[PDB]
Order: sequence, then structure tokens, then C-alpha cells
Amino acid sequence: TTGRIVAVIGAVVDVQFDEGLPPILNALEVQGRETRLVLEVAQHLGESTVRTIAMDGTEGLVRGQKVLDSGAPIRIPVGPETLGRIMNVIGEPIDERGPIKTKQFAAIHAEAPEFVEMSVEQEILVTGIKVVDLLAPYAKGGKIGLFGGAGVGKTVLIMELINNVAKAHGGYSVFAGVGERTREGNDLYHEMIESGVINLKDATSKVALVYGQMNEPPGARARVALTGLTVAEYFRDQEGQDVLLFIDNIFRFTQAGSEVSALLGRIPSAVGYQPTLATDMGTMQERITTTKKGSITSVQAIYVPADDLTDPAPATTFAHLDATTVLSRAIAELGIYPAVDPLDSTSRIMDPNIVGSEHYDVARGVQKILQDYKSLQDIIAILGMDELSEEDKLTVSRARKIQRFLSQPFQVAEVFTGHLGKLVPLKETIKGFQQILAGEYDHLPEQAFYMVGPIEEAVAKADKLA
Amino acid sequence: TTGRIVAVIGAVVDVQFDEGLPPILNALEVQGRETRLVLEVAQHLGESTVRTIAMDGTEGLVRGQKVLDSGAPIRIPVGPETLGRIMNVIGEPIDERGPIKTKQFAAIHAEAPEFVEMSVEQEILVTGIKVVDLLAPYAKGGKIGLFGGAGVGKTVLIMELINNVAKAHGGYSVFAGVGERTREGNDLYHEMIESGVINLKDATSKVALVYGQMNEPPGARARVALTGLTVAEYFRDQEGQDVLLFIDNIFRFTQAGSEVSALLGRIPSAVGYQPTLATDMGTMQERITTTKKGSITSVQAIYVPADDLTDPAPATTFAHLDATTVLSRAIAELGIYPAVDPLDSTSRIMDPNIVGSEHYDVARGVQKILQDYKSLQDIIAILGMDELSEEDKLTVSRARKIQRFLSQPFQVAEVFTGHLGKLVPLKETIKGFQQILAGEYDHLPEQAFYMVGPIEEAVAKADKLAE
Amino acid sequence: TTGRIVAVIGAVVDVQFDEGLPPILNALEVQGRETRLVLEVAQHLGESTVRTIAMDGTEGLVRGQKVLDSGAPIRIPVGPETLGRIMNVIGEPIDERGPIKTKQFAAIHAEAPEFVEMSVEQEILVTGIKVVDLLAPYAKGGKIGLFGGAGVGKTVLIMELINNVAKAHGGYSVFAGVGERTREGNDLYHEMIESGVINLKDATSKVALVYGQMNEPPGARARVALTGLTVAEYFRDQEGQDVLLFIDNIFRFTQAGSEVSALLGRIPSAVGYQPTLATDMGTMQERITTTKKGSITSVQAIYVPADDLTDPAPATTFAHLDATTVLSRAIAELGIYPAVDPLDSTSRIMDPNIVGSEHYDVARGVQKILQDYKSLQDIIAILGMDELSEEDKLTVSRARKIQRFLSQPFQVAEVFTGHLGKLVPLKETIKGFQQILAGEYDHLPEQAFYMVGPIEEAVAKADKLA
Amino acid sequence: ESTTSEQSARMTAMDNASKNASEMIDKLTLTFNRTRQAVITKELIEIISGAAAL
Amino acid sequence: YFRDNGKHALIIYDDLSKQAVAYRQMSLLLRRPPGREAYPGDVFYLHSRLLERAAKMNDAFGGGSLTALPVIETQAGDVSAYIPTNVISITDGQIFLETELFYKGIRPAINVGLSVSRVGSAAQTRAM
Amino acid sequence: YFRDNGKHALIIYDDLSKQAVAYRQMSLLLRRPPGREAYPGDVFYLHSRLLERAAKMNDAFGGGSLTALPVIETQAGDVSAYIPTNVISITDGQIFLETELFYKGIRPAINVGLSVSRVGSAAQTRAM
Amino acid sequence: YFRDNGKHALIIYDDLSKQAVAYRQMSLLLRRPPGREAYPGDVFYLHSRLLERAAKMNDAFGGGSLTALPVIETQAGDVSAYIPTNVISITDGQIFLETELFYKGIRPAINVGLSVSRVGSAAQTRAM
Ligand SMILES: Nc1ncnc2c1ncn2[C@@H]1O[C@H](COP(=O)(O)OP(=O)(O)O)[C@@H](O)[C@H]1O
Ligand SMILES: Nc1ncnc2c1ncn2[C@@H]1O[C@H](COP(=O)(O)OP(=O)(O)O)[C@@H](O)[C@H]1O
Ligand SMILES: *N(C(=O)NC1CCCCC1)C1CCCCC1
Ligand SMILES: [Mg+2]
Ligand SMILES: [Mg+2]
Repeated sequence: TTGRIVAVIGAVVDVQFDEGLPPILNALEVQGRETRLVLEVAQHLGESTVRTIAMDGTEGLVRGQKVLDSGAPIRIPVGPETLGRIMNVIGEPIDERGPIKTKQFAAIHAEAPEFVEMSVEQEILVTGIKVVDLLAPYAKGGKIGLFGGAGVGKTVLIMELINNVAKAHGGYSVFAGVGERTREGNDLYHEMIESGVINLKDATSKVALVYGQMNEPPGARARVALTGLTVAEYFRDQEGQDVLLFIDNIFRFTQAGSEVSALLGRIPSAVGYQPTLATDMGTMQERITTTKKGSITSVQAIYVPADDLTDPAPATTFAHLDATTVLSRAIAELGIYPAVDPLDSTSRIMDPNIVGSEHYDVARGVQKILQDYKSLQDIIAILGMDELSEEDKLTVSRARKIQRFLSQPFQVAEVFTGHLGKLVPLKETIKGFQQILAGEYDHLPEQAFYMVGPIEEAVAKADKLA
Repeated sequence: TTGRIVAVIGAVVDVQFDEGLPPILNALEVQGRETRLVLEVAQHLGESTVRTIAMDGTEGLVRGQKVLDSGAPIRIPVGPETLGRIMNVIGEPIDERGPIKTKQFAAIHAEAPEFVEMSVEQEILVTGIKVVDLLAPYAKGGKIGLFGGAGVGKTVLIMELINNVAKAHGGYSVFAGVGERTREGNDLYHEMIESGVINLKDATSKVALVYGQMNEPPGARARVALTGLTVAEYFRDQEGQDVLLFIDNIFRFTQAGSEVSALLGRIPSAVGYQPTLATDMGTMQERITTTKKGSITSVQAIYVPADDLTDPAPATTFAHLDATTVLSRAIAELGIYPAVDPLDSTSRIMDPNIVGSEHYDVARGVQKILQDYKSLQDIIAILGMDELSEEDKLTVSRARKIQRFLSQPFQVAEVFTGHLGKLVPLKETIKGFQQILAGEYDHLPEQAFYMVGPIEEAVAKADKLAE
Repeated sequence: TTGRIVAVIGAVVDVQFDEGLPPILNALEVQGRETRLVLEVAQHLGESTVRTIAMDGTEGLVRGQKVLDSGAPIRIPVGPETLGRIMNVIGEPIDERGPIKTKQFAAIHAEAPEFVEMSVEQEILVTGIKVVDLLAPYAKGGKIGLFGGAGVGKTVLIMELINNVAKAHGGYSVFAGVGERTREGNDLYHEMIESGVINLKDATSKVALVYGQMNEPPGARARVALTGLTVAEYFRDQEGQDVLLFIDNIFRFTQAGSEVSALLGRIPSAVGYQPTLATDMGTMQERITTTKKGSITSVQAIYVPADDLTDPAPATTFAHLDATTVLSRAIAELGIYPAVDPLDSTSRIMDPNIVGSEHYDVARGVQKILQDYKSLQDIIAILGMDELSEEDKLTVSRARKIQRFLSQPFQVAEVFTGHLGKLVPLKETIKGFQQILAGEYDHLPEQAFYMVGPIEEAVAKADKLA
Repeated sequence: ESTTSEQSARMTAMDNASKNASEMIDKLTLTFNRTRQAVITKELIEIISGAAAL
Repeated sequence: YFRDNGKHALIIYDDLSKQAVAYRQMSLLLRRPPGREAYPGDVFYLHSRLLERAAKMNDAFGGGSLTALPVIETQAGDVSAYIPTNVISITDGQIFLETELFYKGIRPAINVGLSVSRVGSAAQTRAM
Repeated sequence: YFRDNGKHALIIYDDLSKQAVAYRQMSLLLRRPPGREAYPGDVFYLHSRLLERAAKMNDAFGGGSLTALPVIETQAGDVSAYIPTNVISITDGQIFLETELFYKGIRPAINVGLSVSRVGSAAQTRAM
Repeated sequence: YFRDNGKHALIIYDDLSKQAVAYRQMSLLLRRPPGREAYPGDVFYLHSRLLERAAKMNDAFGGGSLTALPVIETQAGDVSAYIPTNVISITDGQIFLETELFYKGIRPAINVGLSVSRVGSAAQTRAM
């Protein structure tokens, strides 16, 4: 049956139904619109009225306008037909290539996998990036989070990871743009066509795209991630295989929710966030996961407001990750990329029984000397290095060489750095760091270690230093 | 009069009265309950409805449940019959020993003694604790407050003081457990039976116990302090004889009040507290006092939220005291116990005309060498010590020694220090600190001064340290 | 028409009218009172009730009490008969000298001059004050921030600027004391009378005073600047003059506004200021400019909360200032009066395109030599003066002479010094220093340039005896 | 030779130390004001939230 | 009474910090809008009308006077807190006390560097 | 159940920081006016109430017991904040861990000065 | 209009800091929940939807473009504040101006170390 609009404020719209009230989460269709305008039921206000969240602009709506109950939550296309295509929050094609002719649709809302469906197999996923492989290794089918303040390198990193893992992946991938740059979506789309991971002439595409960028209204941005992960859920189960899910940037989910919460009547929580921050994130994140039926290896870029990691958004996200890569502004300003903080990045896989005692001991060793150097930096800030004991001068020296050896040229940044990108094998990474720790290069100049691949390149560079 | 509950939100209950409307502060008895449930009238909302705070849990209550007005504020047993007994907020025995057969009862809400009832006499009360007796000595019949963030030593200090002052004490003592640890109450209770301070067989008990701990809902924690001081008032007035009153921890009275403030319909004041913090506190604190009729020596532990003494609760408490003992985490963290901050503890009697200029000057000398080191610390931590003069660094070493001679092995603390408790006479304290200031020990090592009693033990420890 | 009081809550009063409501900003006259009580309309609550802010105490008001709508915003006397008189927010004389018999009255609220009414020109408002004119010139229609509280010769600087602008421009002045301390208001009054800028006998007074004493409610303290602004607009628009408007102190203007905002129940902004911080400041400051007819130049004493220049108050004020005058103890303790800091004080119009290439080059020269002198302080202190290079030794002599030539005796202070004040014409100032920098006076003693007018007066003072 | 090297190195070392200090001073001060402003704002939003909920 | 009848009085307000707290209590409970530190927008006005009543009268008014010594309690030396800020700007000068000075031996613990009297020199005898 | 039937049980609440965030959510959605840091004005009572339930019973009561190890997550190593001091003010001690020690090789990363036990050697064998 | 008709336009927003304070004013008066620095949760969106309209159209759409030069004002060089960080993450790069370079004569006062423009670098003349 039909209902009518009784109120409109931004993305929040109230609708009265004289007969048959639509349950929470149902999708409603507004009548008299040139393009599909969906309203998602958020709550039953009483007096046969419901409060909803619009998935697109509400300009032009009039009190009295007719609204239809679709009889279910937002449903989108899923299956092999999504590959090589670009869709929006509500499953519509936005690549101008015609209808997505799937045999299956799915609701973007659903209960998270049950406890009995969780998997406990732990296996490393070697990225070829030194800092990550050594200190806080990623895991096949695990959850990876990339934290970073403004312009510190989150996107470059996720792109390098797509370049290093997604390409050499047998299965399918899903990329979800959430509240980020549209032209970044245009670059990505054209880059994937160039490389063939997307094909507009055959059925060989390997990636499915979902976008709801920073040009979209709050409701859309608050739901695009659900849409993206819904496409990935299909590949996970309805094919029993390995899926990669990339998301830039999941923070935008929480920010968008913060915008409507201000209009849903909620009393604000800390820093003006919605009181439901943690549970909103919880019912969403718990779906982004590997189950006994299939695996999802997820990589989520996470923005950090004002560079404050104690901001509720980021601080609540840590609990959802299997590996955390925290980018640092102070590191990036030192020229060290990727700007990964080696002491604030962790992995649930850094365990001797998983990666081996050699790998385990070399990581603890690096972090130990970095922390000792850190504890000194305070005394160095005023007086400097010249005032240190002949011994502390030594930890300083090796530490500084280690900080630079963690740095590395990316293939995906070649276009602007002018340096060939590098991919170092895990065995080569452990060794290099062992040698520095053992002192085998105390006679090599720092600069020799900055922005190279394997250890051999450091020595070679130390030679070109004549 | 009979009422009917019309609303229940946590500890706050609204009752409706068809006829007589009970005045603010009256006690209402809820009907239909396994155990006595009292409601205290806080406000008259209008339309014959009053707002109340419950003195025990509200689970089980139903809208329409009958409530009776007792026709008066909460009244409890007072008198010699409370000695050796344990009561709760509403004067019921909680020691499983039966009825408190008192001949009189008394309201827990009372007007404070008038200005013409005050006493100005002030005499030293030696505790045997070096830092206190030296820097901010307590006074007989005076108000003493022990400030401290979480876990810095408030309770251990109050237990030590009870041990050193209340055992000898010939009058009566009252201990109020206010929103603290139930385990601590069972501890204290058996402690006192052992010391015979409490006697379950004869009638020689010298202490009355009142408890309302952190297991209780806010209404009970907001009034138990009143209950305890009400007991103390009777001893002061209806007997005159000297009274000791210990409260752990009176902050909990203020926190209780804030737990229900918004439910009571108030706009929050700064830092989330009730707008009535100061006046609430004043009408209670002004009752804890010595008067011309009799003396009360009060010792109150005072919680400091987030370790910030500028917090409104602790900050509004300084004005009601005669002697402040401020405890610090920065000091406790160093192994220094009691963790007293020598540069933030004070006493109204620290005056040469009251304690003698020898006592005054040494105390004052200790404070100066310490403030001077403190001001120095960060500088030498950067430029090193070598830039100091031989005298400038001679103060650095004595300062550290003095800081160590302020620490002390508490008798009550044996289970923590692994050391035999110690009690130092006032004269010995002054002497010892005087000698270090004079340089008479510049050749002994620092650690000799750490955790000892009298200055002789420092010398002896130094010998034990040599070889 | 006449309304009735329906509510009294401190300095906020709600008034109800049965007929036509008074527009926001209209002045209401409360009936049945010993002294005149004015109410400025703030909002239209609905139900024919307005919410007003009070210009005086509200004790004694009764619900039902009659209020008249004057039909307009607060109106005060404007015209020549305001000079030498002291007035309050509502234009009443508070000097006990009787009525302010003007031919006209003017509303204190007004729109700023329109775009087409603006003057696309940028002219310097010569002050006759050497430090200022040369190094950090005042711009006609611009805003000057006066830093340095008491003890640094502020009051005398104010009086002399008054005097000088009257001589060299025929323009009058207006002193707006926002949050004036009564004690200091009484003293400023007598110092002006004693200095002559005020005359109780003839109509030669050069300044109109307006006070908003600290003991008045927030609304009056918030509107006084407007009052004094309105008196000055009279001289610009009706007499085509170049007026001087002093606002002491602009921070208390912001605090009053903050207090008024607090009382109307408006949610506070960052650091607790009113949400309207920038528009409150804007609707006022913009009235101060150069129109086709004349100009209002404003010197504003600025208090900086917690010495933090980034605090919202000073930060908002800086968006309107065209130059600053920094008065310091350090300079006062060197005997250089006025105690203006020659490197801390600045002006936006210190540009060749505006004050000309000659003025600019001379200025820049003085700044550099003062900088170079400050840089030599080290090498001279520990080492010796008899070691600087001939170039350096000379830059020390020219610099010291320069810093003395920035000194200047004021007329206003002829009663205390016994020495005649000086009004130095711009071209004379530009040239005087040009000659010192040129080195045309390297054969004279420093003390020859200390406390004099034109350069000639330096050469003369030198001849003295020897 | 030694005292010449020593006095020129102490001079240099103390030039740096002093310049680092000042820089540290400038930064802590700016950190202080940011913090000062956020505490007030933070404490005020907290009061408003409580008041509005009533 | 003294001020207006040709005599001199000295009034001490110890302290205005506690007066402002009581006024705040009443404003919050009357439900007037809360501002910085939950004080009402008229708390400044509260102290300003009180301290302006201190004054030095002329001869025609009897020459009497009334001098005021308001007291403010700061927290952790924050003179930029709200109430302190208000009373510092109202007054003609201030005597700042410090804890560090006090325990160092400087008592009275007055900071001669910051303390001020805008009246200064005009209020002291030739000798001084 | 164990505690009262002559047995001993050990409980771990991992963690109470997140339980307090959920309490705050539920409480705010019930329209109970927020308190300090947006938490219900009674967050302390939320946890004090719960932890008091861990106890040692006397023989007359079966002599059983319940031991509790609650967990609190700090932000930037700030044990001194509000939530953390609340819970510390309830428990019979705390074990404080810092990231600096954890990385230097001190594992378990316990900070000795800041941790405590309120039972002391009474919980140790004579040997220990 | 130009962007969609095969032509090219340049737009300067001088400045967005002030636009954001104006919007904050509108939001607070509307009683919307203030967050960091008291800005509404939707200040990011205020600028994102705006600058997203600066774009380069392909030939199938006329080949026109709209280039945007948003201006942001910082306080004491704090480029990690809320607004500045918002805009950094909207735009395609930044030209940083520094007081010290300026107050030293280097004009324009561009910090060549921080400033970036990746997409512009690819669209630069071969000669340059
Ligand atoms: N791995 C990297 N190598 C070199 N420069 C990098 C790297 N990562 C980031 N950058 C620099 O930082 C800029 C911002 O990176 P980006 O990923 O777009 O920021 P964000 O974290 O906002 O997503 C890049 O344009 C580049 O100049
Ligand atoms: N004087 C002391 N000597 C040794 N340890 C002490 C002393 N005071 C406190 N402690 C240690 O610190 C713990 C916390 O002290 P407590 O008095 O319970 O703190 P609170 O101030 O929180 O009431 C004690 O259980 C003990 O472990
Ligand atoms: N214990 C204490 O005061 N009781 C005993 C101590 C030994 C002598 C008899 C009394 C303290 C209680 C609080 C915690 C620390 C121990
Ligand atoms: Mg990015
Ligand atoms: Mg305790």
C-alpha cells in the first residue's frame, strides 16, 4: 500500500501509512521522481508514522507526496554479472553500459555469520612490503586496516596492495569507494581497463566496482559499504572461493551516520558522534569476514580525524582488525614511505608458532632498538647526539639505518617518484634486518639504506657514494 | 497517609498522594516487600506528586504499589547501644546480632551548630607519622582530610591512624563506611574484635560502625554519611565525652548525589556535577565539628577523580578542613609511602606560636630544600649535574635524603612493605630532619634513609649496607 | 502602540502587543519608572510576543507593566553639540551638563555603506607622528589595533591623535569606552579637559565621548560601540569629514555579545563565544570605511585572552585590522616616547603601490638597519665594540640615531613636559630618516635626534653649546 | 690546540641546544593554546548536552 | 554609609569565587541558560555592579571613600579561568600569589613581577 | 553459583571499556541525560556493583569464592583518566601495562610503581 | 555553465574558512550537535560536495573544465586542525604559504617542500 510524506529535513523523511506499516529496514520508493529515490525505514515513531533515511537528494519533495513500500530491504544485483561493472548504493549501473542482468538479487542488510561459522586457520599473506611482512604481517582471509591522517598515504598503499595481491589473485575482487574522490574512481576504472582486470568486450573481468563518493548525501554514503560487502558475500559463499574486498574509506561510513544522527533525534555522544557509533560499526564489520564456507581478505582504509587516533571513530575500529598498519605524519615528513609507524602497527599473526622463531626474533629485535632510540630522542632534542654515551650512539646509528631500510619505493608511485618500484621476498626481508642488527653494516652510511629493495641494493648504493 | 507509585526510573521514584502530602525529607515505607524499602522525599512535583530517592534497590516495584508516610525523616538508633554494633543507612543492624535496644532515636537530617557554638582552642595531636607530625600536624578536635587519587594510600593511612590514636583513645569512636569496599568493612570489623576495640561478649565496645558500600544504590550512599555523623553527634552532645569520627570516603556522598541529579531534573553544572554540590556539602560538613558542648576529632578520606585536585568535589572540600594531608601518585609510584606530598599538605596549627619556632623552622626548612630540588630537577635532567656548584649539589643530595626520611614503615602495612611497622616520637622527628638539614649525615648513602623510623635506624641501616 | 510585560528573567524581558509588533532591533520604552528603561527587541517568539534585551536594571518590573514601541531602533543625538559631552548607549547625557541640544537624532543600527558607495582608493591618514607615518601608516577608513595596556602612554597617544587629526584634517574624534571602569572614565574626562581636546567653555571641543560602564548589563555594553559609531557617522556623512573613532576595548565588545548570546539561550561556539561572533563583529566594523563623502578611521585597543593570538576573539578582530600600533614597556624604559615598537608595529599599506616607492624604500631601510643593529647585539656584548667592521660600526651609529629620531614630543603633553609638541609633515619625516640612512649626519651626536620634530631640529639641538 | 677545539665546540653545541630549546618553546606554547581552547569547548559541549536532554 | 558620610571604609570579599558558585546554583535551578563552566551570562554583571560601588568621592560629596579587596581562588594557577578573568578585568589591579613562591620561603607569596596597581605611584607617600 | 556452593570460580570481563560504551548507548537512547564524558552520571555504580559480587565467603557460608579480573583499555597510556580511575577505585589492585616496556622486551609489560595489590602477602604462600 | 559548454572556468573560494564559520553559526542556531571545534558533523560534506563540482570533462561531454582554488586560513601554521585536514582530503594537492618565509622576504612565501600537485604535474608543458 501507499504512505505519504509528513515531514522532510535533509536526508531524514517521515512517512505516514494509513494501512500496513513497513518494518524497520524496508526500502520505500518515492513517487513523482525523475530518478529512483529510495527511503530506508529507520524507526516506527508511533501514530502510524515511520522515520526513514533517503538514499539520494530530497530537494523537490513535497508534504503529501506518495511513497510505496517495496516489501523488503534494499536489494541489489549479485553474481558474475557485477564483474567489470560499476554500481551505486542501490544496485543501479553508473557506467552507462546498460542493465546488470543477474539471476540473483540480495538485500544489503543481513545478520553477521554465527559463532559456529567462524574459522580459526591462520596463514600468512606476504605482500612484498618490508615493514608489513616483518613487523605486522597480513593473513590470508584476515581483516587488514590502514589508518592515516590527511594525505599521509592511505590510498597509495591500498593501490599498491591491489597491484601486489589482487592482480596475482585467482578469484574475484570487490572495490568499494565510500565517501572519497570521484575522479579517483575515474582513474581506478581506467587503470583497471588498461591492465585488463576489467574488460568491456569479454567476460574476463575480475573486479566488481561499487561507488558512493563524497558528492553523495549522507544516507547513500552511510550505506554504500553495505552494498559493496554484499557483493563480496555472494562470491564468498555462493561460489565457495577466495575473495578480496578493498574499501576506501570505511571512516566515511561513521561520518555519514553522524550527519543523519544529528537529525534522527538522538542525544549526542562524545565529540558529537551518534550514540550508536560502536553498534552501527559492529553490525557492519562483523559481515566483513571469512567463514568456514569461504574466505574474504579485506583491506580497509581508515581516516583519522585531526590525526587523533583516540578519536572515537578510529579508536573503535581497532577491535575489528587482524592486522593494523598505522600511517604516521611525522614519518612521511621524514621522507620515509610507506609512512608506517613500526611500533604502533600490529598483527595477531606475529607469533613464533606461526611465522617461525627466526622471523619472530628479528621483528622483536627491530622493535626493541626502535623503542630504545625513541626513549633517547628526548635527550637528543636539546643537546643532540654528540652528548650520548659511546654506546647509545651505537643504538642510535643502527636504529636510524633500520628506520630507512623499512622504507621502500612503490611500483604504483613510479609515475611521480621516478624510481622503479620494488618487491622484496620475505626471506630477503628477515635477513637484511638480521644483518643490520648484528652490526654487519655499521660501516655503511645511513643514506645507503633509504628507499631501496633488498639489502644488496643498500651496499651497492653505499658504493655509488664516491 | 497512603500513596501510590506512579513512576520508577532507577533509584528515583515518583509517588502520588490523594490526601496528605509528605514534606521534603520525610521517610516513606513501601508496602509489599520482603525487606524494608524506604523512600526519601526530595521534591514536590505538583499535582499531589512527590519525587523520591530509594534507600535500597527498586527492582520488583510496580506502578500502583502502595506507599506509607512515616510522618518524619529517617530516624535511627543513637546511644551506647550502638557501640560494637554495625548499622546500615536506616539504622537497622547488619551484624546479625538482633535489635539495637536504644532508648532514643534521632533524625539523620539536622541543623548545623550555630556560630556561637564554635570553639577556637587548638592543640597538637601527635600521630607518630613523621611527615604529618612534622609538616602539617593534626589538632585535637580539629577537621582532618586525607586527599588521594585512586589507590594512593588514603585507607592505609586512616587504618594506621585508628591504630595509633583510637586504640589509646579513652572516649568513643564512630567509623562510617561510605561507598567503599565491603571487603574492607569485614576486614576492619574482625580487626577491631581482635584488638578488643569491639567486644561481642561484654559491653566494653568503644566504637560504633555504620556502613553503606559501593554495592548499594545511590540513595543509600547519599545518606549513610548522615547516618554515621548522626551517631557521632549524640556522643558529642548527649554525653560530651571526646569523640573520634572516621569517614571512608566522604567523596562518595557527592558522587551519589550526582548519580541521580539528572533524574531529579537538574541541569548539570561543570564537570557533570549537580548544581547544588557546594550547598549540599555545606549543610552536611557543618555538622562535623567540635562545639562548646563537646569535641569531635574528624578524619575524612577524600577521593580525587582522575587524580585532579581541581575537580569540583575535592576542590570544594578544602574549605571545610583544619589540616589537609595530600597524597600523590607521582610519589607512591617511587616506593615512597606514605605517599604524602610535602609541598601540598597543610595545617592551621603550623605556626611558631603554637608548635614552637624549632618545630616551625625545621618543617619550613624541609619545605624549602624540597621545592628547590623540584625546581632544579628538570634542568639537571638535561644539562647534567656537573654544572651545579658543590653547595648546589649538596642540597640535591640532602633533598633526596630528606625525601627518603619522610617514608615510613606502617604497622598496619606489614603485609605490603615486608617491614616491621614503626612509630616515631615528635621530638625524634624534628631532631632527625634538623640534623640532615645541618649536614650531619652527608656521608651516609641515600638508601639508609629509606623506609625507617628514627634517624638511628638510618645510621644502622647504613652500617648494614656497608658490609 | 503599547504592549505589556509578560516575563522578567534578569536582563531578558518578554513583551506582548495585541496589535502590530515592533520589528526586531526596535527600542521599547518601559512606562512607570524613575529613570528611562529601554528594551531592544531581539526575537519574535510568536503569539504576538517579543523577546527583548534590557539596557538597564530590571528590578521592580511587574507583569502587566506598560511598554511603548518608539517605532525604531535606539536613537541618539548626533551633531556638533555632542563634542565635549559624555553620552551613554541611549544617548542620554551622563556628564550632568544638561540636555544635548542637537538638531538631529540617528538610529544606532544601520547597514554598512553599499558596494558602489565604497571608495576604491587607498590613502594614508597622516598623523604627524613619525614612528607611525613612516613605518606603519594608518590608512583612511582602516582599522588599527592598539596593543599594550596601561603604563605605556596610551591615553596620551589617543589625545594627540585627536588633536593632530583636527589640525591636519579638520576631522573630529569619538571615544567609545566599551566596558569603561567608572574610575578611569572620570580620569579620562579630566585628562582631556586638562589637555584641551575638550573645552567646557566654548564649542571648540574636538571629541565626543560615549560610555558603556562595566556595571551596566550586557546589552548596553554590547551596543555602546554602535552608539559611538553612529555619532561619528554623522561627521563623515553630513559634514564630509575624516573622523577618528576610538574603541576601548574591542575585546569587551565581544564579551558583551557573548553574554547577550548566552542569555538568549543560544548554544555557544568554540571556546565559549557566541555563534554569531563573526557577524556581530562584521555588521559593526564594516560601517567603518572610506565612502565617497568622507571617512571613519578607527583605533581599537585589543586585549588578548591568555596571550593567545589564535583565540577566537583576537583572531576574528585581525580580519579587519589594516595596521597595528604596539606600545611597550621595554621601549618606554629606553625613554623613547611614544613607546611604539618599530619592528612589532606594522601596516598593510606599507607597499610601494600605495604609499609610493620613496616612502616604501626609506621605511624598509629603517627596518633593516634596526634589524641589523639587533643582530649585532651579540657580537658587541661578548667580544667588544672595538672589533666590528667599519660597515658594522657605522650601522650601529646610524641605527641608534634612527631609533632616537623616532622619538617625538607631543603637544598634548606640553603641560607636563614644558616642551612644545611637534606635528611632523609626512614628506619631512620620509626625508629626515633618508638623510640619516644616507649618512648625511654621521658627524653628529645621538642625543641630537632624541625628542625633536623635523630633521632641522636635530642639526640645531646639536649646536647648543658644544 | 685542545682548548681552541673545546671552546669552539662548546660554543657550537650551546648554539644548537639554545636554538632547539627556543623551537621547543615555540611548539609547546602553540600546543598549550590548542589544548586550552579544546578543554573549554569540550567542557562546554558537555554542559549543553546534559542541559538539552532534559 | 561611611563612604557617603565623609569617612573611609575598607571592604573585603572573601571570596567572590564562592559567591559566583551560589549564584550559579540558583541560575541553573531556575533553568537559565548555562554558559562557560555552566555560569549564567550575567555572572560578570554580578561582580561588576558590586565592585563599581567602591569609589573615591569629591569634596562636594563629603570626600569619603570605600576601598575594595575582592578575593578570587584560582585552580592550579589558571588566571584565565572564567570567574578569575572577569574579576581581573573589573579591578584596578591585582596581587597574585603563588604556591611555588610560598614553599620556597617567599612569604607573603606575592609575585612582584605580575602583580600590579594601575593607581600605583599616586597612592603612596613621598617617603615610599 | 560456585561461590555459594562451597567452590571457587575465576571471572574475566574482557572488557569493561566496551561494556561502558554500550551502557552509554542504551542509557542515552532511553533519554537519560548524559554526564561526564557523555557517559551516564552513574558509570562508577555500573562497575562497582558488579565487582563487589566477587568475594570470599566464610565457612558458615560454605567458604567458597569468586575471583574477578576485569579489563580496562586505556588511551595513550593514561591510567589517570576518568573511566580508568573509577574502576581502579573499585578493585583490590591493578596490573598496569605500557607499550614502551612491551617493546623494550619487558614482558609481561608491567609497570611496578603504578601497579598494586590491596591484599598483599596475605595472598601469598610463606615461601613466596 | 562554462564547464558544461566546452569552455573552461577558474573558481577561487576566498575563503572557505569563513564560509565554514558562517555555516557553523547557522548550525548552532538550529541547535545541531556541535563536534570538534564546535563544527557540525557535516562540515566535511559542506566542502566535499562543493569541490567535487570542479572537474575535467571528456570530449564526449564537450571537453570543458572547472578548476578550483579553495583558500583556507590556518592559525599559527596548524595544518592538522579540523577544517584544513578536511580540505586536504578533498582537494588534489596544496600550496602551503609560510609566515617565516614571508617575514623573511621569500615572496611568494611558498614552502616547496610541503606543497604538492601530482595531477597538475602530469598536465605541465614539456618546455617547463
Ligand atoms: N608510498 C608513497 N611513496 C611516495 N609518496 C607517497 C606515498 N604514499 C603517499 N605519498 C605522498 O602523499 C600523497 C598523498 O597520498 P594519498 O594516498 O593520496 O593520501 P591519503 O592518505 O589521504 O589517502 C601522495 O600524492 C604522495 O605525494
Ligand atoms: N603506607 C603504605 N605502605 C606500603 N604500601 C602502601 C601504603 N599505603 C598504600 N600502600 C599500597 O597501596 C595500596 C592502595 O592503598 P589504599 O590505602 O588502599 O588506597 P586508596 O587511597 O585508594 O584508599 C595498598 O593496598 C598497598 O598495596
Ligand atoms: N589493616 C589494619 O588496620 N588492621 C590490623 C593491622 C594490624 C594490627 C591490627 C589491625 C589495614 C586495613 C586496610 C588495608 C591495609 C591493612
Ligand atoms: Mg586518499
Ligand atoms: Mg580506600
